[PDB]
Amino acid sequence: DSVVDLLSYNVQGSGETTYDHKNTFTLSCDGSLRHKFLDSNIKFSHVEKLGNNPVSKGLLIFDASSSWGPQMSASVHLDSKKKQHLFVKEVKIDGQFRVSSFYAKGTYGLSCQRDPNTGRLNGESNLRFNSSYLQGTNQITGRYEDGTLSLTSTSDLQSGIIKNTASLKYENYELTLKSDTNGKYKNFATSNKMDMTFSKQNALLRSEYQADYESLRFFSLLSGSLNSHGLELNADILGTDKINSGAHKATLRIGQDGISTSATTNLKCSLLVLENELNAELGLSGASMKLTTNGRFREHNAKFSLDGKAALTELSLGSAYQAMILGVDSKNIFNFK
Amino acid sequence: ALSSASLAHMKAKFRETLEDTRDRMYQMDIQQELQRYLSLVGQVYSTLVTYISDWWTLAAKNLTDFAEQYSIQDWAKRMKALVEQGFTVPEIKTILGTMPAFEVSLQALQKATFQTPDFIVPLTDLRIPSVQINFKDLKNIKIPSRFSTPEFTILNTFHIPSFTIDFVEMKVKIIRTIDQMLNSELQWPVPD
Repeated sequence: DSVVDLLSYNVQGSGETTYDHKNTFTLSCDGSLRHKFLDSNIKFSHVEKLGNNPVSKGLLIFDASSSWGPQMSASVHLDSKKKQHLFVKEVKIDGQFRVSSFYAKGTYGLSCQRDPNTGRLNGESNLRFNSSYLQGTNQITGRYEDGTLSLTSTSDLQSGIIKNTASLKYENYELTLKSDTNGKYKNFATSNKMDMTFSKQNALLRSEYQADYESLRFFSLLSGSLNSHGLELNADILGTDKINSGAHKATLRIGQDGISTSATTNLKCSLLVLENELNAELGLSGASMKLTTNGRFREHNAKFSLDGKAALTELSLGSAYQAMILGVDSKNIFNFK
Repeated sequence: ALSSASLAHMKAKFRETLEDTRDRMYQMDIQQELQRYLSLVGQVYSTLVTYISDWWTLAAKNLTDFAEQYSIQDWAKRMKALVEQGFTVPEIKTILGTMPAFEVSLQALQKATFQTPDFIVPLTDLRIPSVQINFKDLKNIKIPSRFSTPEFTILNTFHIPSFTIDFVEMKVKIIRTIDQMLNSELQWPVPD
């Protein structure tokens, strides 16, 4: 208390906490900050019943009104009861905040309905966020019926310009996750559907992607799977456009028999053809290689091959190449054992 | 090299060693070893109680005799008050529950009387009271053979029912491992 407004203030707060031996609980957290720039009014309720009917309740009332333009508010409502034996829980949380011209609001709603008699659960969630320059909207649902889970995910990114949907499946100890992500910004016709599934020994691995920008119809494929004996994987990448086309195929065989791979690449540039092929096998009988690549430009061509056989009994390495480049008869014979 | 004239003694000795080893691991079971350890702990505890009971009296007599000549009886009285009386923590009222009052001294440890905590875990089917524990006799006190978890609910969403974690299962598994190891002998390796 003083003749100065800025010197005079009020700070106070209640720290109530009561436990009755009836397994009864009570919490009060009060806050009131009385000042010339901000008028806080904080109060939270939380009462719990540790005896029969374990009802969970919680109320937050947040009122911090500033005397300079920013006006903050939020309230938390915690509703968790035991409907006869069915357990009903409701969560209502809202956060609302503006200063002078900027808007910020994200609302939320949660509902859970579980059946302990049968292990069935019904979980439902809602998300909506609204801002001055941002829009948030999401929904999550799930169905856990005693081991069988049915999870579905979806969201709306900036009014859904970017779509993301997910699907989770886990039944009879077999995981399965499926999801999609797509883009609707400018010419970016992006669309990826990642997929993954699991088992006791194998877990299939597949993925795709399409860029689809203007005249670029790019594609890439990833295909592989896992076992206790080897790892097969195949990456297939295709970048095609109006005139040129980028074609590559990657083949990877891994097993106890031997190491076999095939990275096949071809390119087509109008009057130019170049193809890029290898045969690399690595088994217990020895390393055998083969290289295949020919240069087709207009008419002048450069045909080349290369083979190899690394074996303890005998080594087979031969080379030969010929071309008609500029009318010149270029040729070599490079073979030796 | 493993079946020559000087190897029969080695084979017989290894067979005898396997038999004696099986005899010993027939004894280092779960409940057998638990009972043996508890009995040994109780025996050594009783012997230590007797020895400390003798030594406290002897040291008190020595201290009294020394103080009756050097006029230092005040320190002897202070030490006797600090050791014989110790301190009595009263009943403690906490979230876990009501802890009975206990005195930490020399005689309370001589008598081997422990008050276990009397706590009530919320949302549980099993309660643990304040059980008197005697350290001199432990072969018959608190024998973990049959234990089951109470059913409990967390976050009002995760309800775990009762699960019987019983040491007979582990004892059976150990005996099976014993039999499997004994059945496996070490001989010359196969060409495979």
